[PDB]
Amino acid sequence: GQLKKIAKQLKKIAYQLKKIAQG
Amino acid sequence: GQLKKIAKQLKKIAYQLKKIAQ
Amino acid sequence: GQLEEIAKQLEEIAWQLEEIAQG
Amino acid sequence: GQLEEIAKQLEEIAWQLEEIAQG
Repeated sequence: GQLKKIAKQLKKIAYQLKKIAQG
Repeated sequence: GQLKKIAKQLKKIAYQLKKIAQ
Repeated sequence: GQLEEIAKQLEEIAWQLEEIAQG
Repeated sequence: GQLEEIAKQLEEIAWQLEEIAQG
């Protein structure tokens, strides 16, 4: 449960980095 | 034994992000 | 760019974490 | 700013991961 919540956070964070870069 | 090595990699990334943000 | 490459690395780490969390 | 907030998010995930692995 906690590692899965962390992986979901990491994926949201990677989207946010890719968006700072894009738009 | 992967989690500690992941946590260190995340710390290094976060420090690089902080340097970029400067 | 550097942000998109960091993003890709955090995604890969999230997929490692997903493999550990489930099987 | 936003990159620094994200860096703190990553640090906090790293610390939770260290706690997980440490038991």
